[PDB]
Amino acid sequence: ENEEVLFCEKAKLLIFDSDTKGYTSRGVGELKLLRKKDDKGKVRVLMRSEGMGHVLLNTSVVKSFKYQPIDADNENLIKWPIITDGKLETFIIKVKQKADGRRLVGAVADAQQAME
Repeated sequence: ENEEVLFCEKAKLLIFDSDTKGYTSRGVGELKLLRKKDDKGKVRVLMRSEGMGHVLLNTSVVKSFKYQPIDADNENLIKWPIITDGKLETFIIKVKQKADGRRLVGAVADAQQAME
């Protein structure tokens, strides 16, 4: 494969449930930030579930988007803006530790700067 791993950690994906009126876990798995070794403008996240082993998330990092924590009390919960068709949604990526969340945010921001 033609991709380097910029970040790799256990994560949970949460997505807003219009019925529940709140965020619900869509699965737990290994989250990787991946960049094409040949093209620094090609950056994506790929998250594969534990157990079932299916793709929970496969989406490009968007230069125009901020990938930032929920707030200062929730550094381990990263807002992940995404266009799911028609509309801007915010998914949440939850990692176990605050430090992991800062790592994720740092690595996405660093990746975005190199995309320019």
